[PDB]
Amino acid sequence: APAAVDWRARGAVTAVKDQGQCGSCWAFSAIGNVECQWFLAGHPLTNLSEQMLVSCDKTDSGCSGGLMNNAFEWIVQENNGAVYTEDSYPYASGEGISPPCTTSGHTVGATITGHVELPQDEAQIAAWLAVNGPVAVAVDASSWMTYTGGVMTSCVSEQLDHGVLLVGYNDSAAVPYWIIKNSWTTQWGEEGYIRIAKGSNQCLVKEEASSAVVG
Ligand SMILES: *[C@H](CC(=O)N1C(=O)C=C(OC)[C@@H]1Cc1ccc(-c2ccccc2)cc1)[C@H](CCc1ccccc1)NC(=O)[C@H](CC(C)C)NC(=O)[C@H](CC(C)C)NC(=O)[C@H](C(C)C)N(C)C
Repeated sequence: APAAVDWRARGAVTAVKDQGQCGSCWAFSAIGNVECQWFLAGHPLTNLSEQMLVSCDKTDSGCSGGLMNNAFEWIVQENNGAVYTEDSYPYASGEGISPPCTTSGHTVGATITGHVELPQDEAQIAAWLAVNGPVAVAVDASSWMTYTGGVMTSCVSEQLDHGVLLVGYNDSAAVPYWIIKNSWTTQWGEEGYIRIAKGSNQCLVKEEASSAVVG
């Protein structure tokens, strides 16, 4: 696989978002993956709805958390493969209450037929992403309140608890790194992003990586 990949540079990544006072990381990770996999299947880049998943997906638990894998399945199985647009189902859980599910008066912005779950291997994950696009991953983020920039290298880690999006990597660098999109606004980290060290399972980045498939 190439030396460096960065799907923002190829127009595949929408702007950084804000989950607010809601534990919906898993929804933003899932959606940001779709947003990008959609685009890379010949469609134009559209902002899609997290609020759809927080409110309507009952396999997960809205602002008290969930996993990306369940979010992909609910889209497919329960919601007929559809993902509404952010515009026709805007995000409304920033104050901390997820308001109730509404099943109509929206607009479908994208569609999926399923998802793959990548093996627990950084290099295979890297290889895949080089070709197929961004990858939703689980990580330990117990200690990211502190993160101001640079390439996180220490990240000792006891469990998975945050969802985010791999959008790239760079193996030339003295410290090789992943490029990860987060949903805590452009204030946090490097304009909303974080680099973590690639090749030592930093923050448990390999452990629960997956992605949607647009048919
Ligand atoms: C999103 C993650 C999140 O937003 N944050 C972090 O993980 C770290 C952050 O800031 C530094 C942000 C905000 C944050 C900060 C601090 C806490 C905290 C602090 C002290 C004690 C408790 C909590 C929480 C969040 C969400 C957060 C879910 C959440 C919301 C409120 C309270 C606790 C947890 N994370 C998830 O949705 C994850 C994402 C997966 C991809 C790993 N999912 C989970 O955490 C599981 C969701 C299930 C399906 C409910 N959790 C579990 O499985 C656990 C384990 C121990 C079995 N269950 C609930 C017991």
